[PDB]
Amino acid sequence: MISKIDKNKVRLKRHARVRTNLSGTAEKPRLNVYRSNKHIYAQIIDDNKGVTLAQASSKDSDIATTATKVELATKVGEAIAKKAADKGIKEIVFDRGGYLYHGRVKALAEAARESGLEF
Amino acid sequence: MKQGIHPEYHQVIFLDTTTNFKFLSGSTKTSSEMMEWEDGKEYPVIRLDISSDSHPFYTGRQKFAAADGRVERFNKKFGL
Amino acid sequence: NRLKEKFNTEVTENLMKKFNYSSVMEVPKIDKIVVNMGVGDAVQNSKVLDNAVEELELITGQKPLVTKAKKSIATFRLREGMPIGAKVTLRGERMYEFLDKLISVSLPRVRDFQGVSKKAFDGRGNYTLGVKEQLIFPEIDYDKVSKVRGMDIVIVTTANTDEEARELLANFGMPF
Amino acid sequence: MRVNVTLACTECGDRNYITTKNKRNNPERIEMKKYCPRLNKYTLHRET
Amino acid sequence: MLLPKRVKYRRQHRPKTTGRSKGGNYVTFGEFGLQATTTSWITSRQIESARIAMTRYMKRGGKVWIKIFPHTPYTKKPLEVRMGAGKGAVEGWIAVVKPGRILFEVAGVSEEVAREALRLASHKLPVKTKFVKREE
RNA sequence: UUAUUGGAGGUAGAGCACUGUUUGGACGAGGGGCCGUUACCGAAUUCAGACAAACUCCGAAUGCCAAUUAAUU
RNA sequence: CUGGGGCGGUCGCCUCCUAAAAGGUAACGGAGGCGCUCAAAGGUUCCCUCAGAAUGGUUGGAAAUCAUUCAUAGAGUGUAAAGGCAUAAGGGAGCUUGACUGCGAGACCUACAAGUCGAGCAGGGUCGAAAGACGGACUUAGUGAUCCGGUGGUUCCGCAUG
RNA sequence: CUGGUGACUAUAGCAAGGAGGUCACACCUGUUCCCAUGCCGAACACAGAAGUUAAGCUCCUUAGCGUCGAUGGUAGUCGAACUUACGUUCCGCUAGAGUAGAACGUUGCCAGG
RNA sequence: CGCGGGGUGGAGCAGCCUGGUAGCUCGUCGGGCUCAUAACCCGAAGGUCGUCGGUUCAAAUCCGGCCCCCGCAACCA
RNA sequence: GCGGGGUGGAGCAGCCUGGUAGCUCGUCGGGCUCAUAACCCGAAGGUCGUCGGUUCAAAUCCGGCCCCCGCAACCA
RNA sequence: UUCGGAUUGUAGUCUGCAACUCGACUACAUGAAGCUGGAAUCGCUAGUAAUCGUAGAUCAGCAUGCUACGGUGAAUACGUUC
RNA sequence: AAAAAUGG
Ligand SMILES: [K+]
Ligand SMILES: [Mg+2]
Ligand SMILES: [Mg+2]
Ligand SMILES: [Mg+2]
Ligand SMILES: [Mg+2]
Ligand SMILES: [Mg+2]
Ligand SMILES: [Mg+2]
Ligand SMILES: [Mg+2]
Repeated sequence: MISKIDKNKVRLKRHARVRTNLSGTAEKPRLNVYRSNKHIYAQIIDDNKGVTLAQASSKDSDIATTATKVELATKVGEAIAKKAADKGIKEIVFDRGGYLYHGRVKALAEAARESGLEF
Repeated sequence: MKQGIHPEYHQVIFLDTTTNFKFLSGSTKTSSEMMEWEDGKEYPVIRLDISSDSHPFYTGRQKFAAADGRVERFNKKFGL
Repeated sequence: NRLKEKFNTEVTENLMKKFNYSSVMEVPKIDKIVVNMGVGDAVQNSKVLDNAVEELELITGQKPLVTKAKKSIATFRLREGMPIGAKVTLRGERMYEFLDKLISVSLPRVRDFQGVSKKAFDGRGNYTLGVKEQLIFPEIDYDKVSKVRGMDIVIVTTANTDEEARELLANFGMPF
Repeated sequence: MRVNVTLACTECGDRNYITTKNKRNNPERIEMKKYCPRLNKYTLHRET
Repeated sequence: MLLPKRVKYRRQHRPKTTGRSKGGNYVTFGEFGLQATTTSWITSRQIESARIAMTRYMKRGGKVWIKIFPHTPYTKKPLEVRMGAGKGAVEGWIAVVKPGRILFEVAGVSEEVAREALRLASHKLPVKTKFVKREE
């Protein structure tokens, strides 16, 4: 009876290790990424206050559509970049959430960069 | 699978020749002879002396009767 | 994928009816097959391990991982890190092909075959079969076999109990 | 490491660094990129 | 002759002897016990002498427990040597006993036999003692 | 110097969670003399009871360092 | 030096205990290490988690290699001990050479000479998508003043001047 | 209420029993593509939506383990007095163990319901 | 530090001078010998020449680097 | 007090430098002799003084207990 | 090893009253050591050695022993110091 | 012209 690992738990161990060294400030807030089997979520968090400033998900009505997960990640990155710009945020630090920086995570990050967030 | 490390591997028909019983599966044997499958494409055939449908243990077939007891051998030998 | 189709169609239904599973996700399946060969004489002659690796690769279809000593043991004259085994993990279609081949073409080639041990279950639904000679497998020609050596085949299943594992393997067609 | 080693820039020849090496492990003249202050750039230095 | 099969350090600072008994102040295995009322080192030789005395009086009828154990090695210098030049060699083994500790316990005999046996035992020891029973 | 407040630290005591030391029970994973059952049970487990400068799950009194700190000096 | 001297032992450096919960603190008090090692056993990025036990399995046994489960650290951390490290400081892999140059607010230690830590700035780099990290190694031993001489460099001097 | 992401010495954990699924989280279906395995599409990565609450996950119950934990008393001890007694007395401080008991978390922000 | 020499079958010595070819005495194996034994005689196996390079059709031999041993001599941080 | 040593039945190597127990004599078996000795062929025989430690591994390296040898034990 | 045929299983034949201790022989099957033998040691000078079979006594049965028979059929002897 | 002891 071989056990099956909980991918989210493994991810969270990795994420806590990343977050020891990576934290978001009011002037340079942290762009956190959460990834599921279907959707991708992004927040911009000031860890000094522990408050979110902007959010964007592939599950949101504005972004939900019929596209590949990577395309949805691109759209989520663009949306979060736009909302951050509207709230007056340019510098951020990218928290890959413990996921490998690749594929959907990388597409979201590059979309935010292109939309104008300065890492 | 990685490229170039694994041996050549392809579908073959294992043919138990005793019962002329065919079944398709993968293997690296690469036997030359080709016999048509139910599907149109042929694949190389591997001659098999024995198989699951030809082994006495699998089939339950008893090749030879059990050894006679001592009383029975006594009686049959001496006619009594 | 003949064996996989059999599992999907007949074995699933038989096993679920027998064990009263409220959902199909409870139906045991063969998670993986690990074929291991411990070559301790590789300490004295590495060519033995090389031949063993080649034979295991021919049997399984994929390159084996060479396993090295985890610790040094004086009596065996074994130093930590010395390669003393080979291992192949099979999953999916290759696993099913190897399993049906082992049940049908290979096992009957065992000399004086009388079935496989019915008690060789770890106690948690996994079955280990010890083959005593490689010549069993149809892919090996006895001419090229410098030495005859065995293998351990570990069928790792999702069954929680030896009873369910036995039912699964029997339905697949394992002699006992 | 068991012997002293001087690394000299292979472009200007200046003996810019000292280090150490094990002669049995690295019998050859070891080479590596190091900053050459005279040239204000990284150059290949090698054991003299 | 009791002594540890081994110790980490053979040369040890001698134990503190002021204060009261830290533990083992109650009869816990037998019915009767011998309770120390003064402080002393107790040597393995003294333990053995007292044990033999009490068991011989009890004539194997009852059971005896030694509650103390000589864990501590003490050293002594070789004869007629001057001060200094390192610490001396292990001479013996001692248990530190302070008021209240139960040294021995006995069971399986009458109170009178236990009293006489523990009297004989106490006369072998360098501490004052008193006969004690299980409390309730 | 005292009062108040904060802090560093592992001593006295205590304890046995670790490393060692140690006393009585219970039981024995398993094999031997034993047919199944009357050694060793060396293992492990478990109950109770003890020991420690170089043991610590704990842990004082003091002393110490400070404070946009008050009183006396 | 020395519980008189000789003889024996010792002499510098690191760790622990004695040491009395800051720091310091002696004895020919109780215990051990050092006079190195590593071209990766360094930097960086990503990934990973042990020892041990039980149960199955061939050569294979109490221990080799394989599989499941339990196992919170009993493993490992180059090397003594102590303090730390399982968000690893432990393990694997890729790329690399910061085991840089000029320095240095400030601080520890301290009779002196020395010794220790150090943000940050400039130059030029490595790894990383980036944030960022990197001026050797989990930390603390692995060392020896001046004089003199050797070797390399040098927009320094050059006994009338060159 | 659900999820994401923080804070707090486990009073938060473990274990056992029970409930849940169109949203969502998973398991799950595959390996064409980016990417990957010292062997393995197991994992990582990607594409996807036939099936399932079986497991994870979430929620509910509890006090068996772990965690927390008084009051009172005791040990120790600053100071003083008397004393050489393995000490006494007075005052202040005051454990550890144990006992009663607490506890199957409490909360900030954001997006959905 | 300078100058010389030495390193060759299991042991002890040539062959290096002057390029080819690995010789000699012991030791082991087989045979002759003898009533055996020794001695003696004959067949074999035994180092590729301290190690790595270099010049040559050709290296134990010639030329360099390196590892040890010996003789004499040098040495005022 | 300081050194050195302890290994088949005896004597002596092996330790320095961990993975490998050697030689001579003695013992036993077969042979040769009328028999013994000598001699020839073949074999057995040491858990490396005894306890702990480091090591994957100890005759070997490190520390105790024992036994033997040598040197030292001086000034009044 | 298509050498060798020991050992073992099964099935039989014969003599004898009766083949377990404890006979010979046959069939099927199995298929051990053994690759020319250390020190040492023996026989033989011609129809000899070596090799191949044949017969007889004892005897119900039982021979690789003993005693006889023939077939093929060598090498060598310088010589007498040891 | 090598050496080859002893035997109540
Ligand atoms: K007394
Ligand atoms: Mg104490
Ligand atoms: Mg004096
Ligand atoms: Mg202190
Ligand atoms: Mg001077
Ligand atoms: Mg001039
Ligand atoms: Mg004789
Ligand atoms: Mg006579």
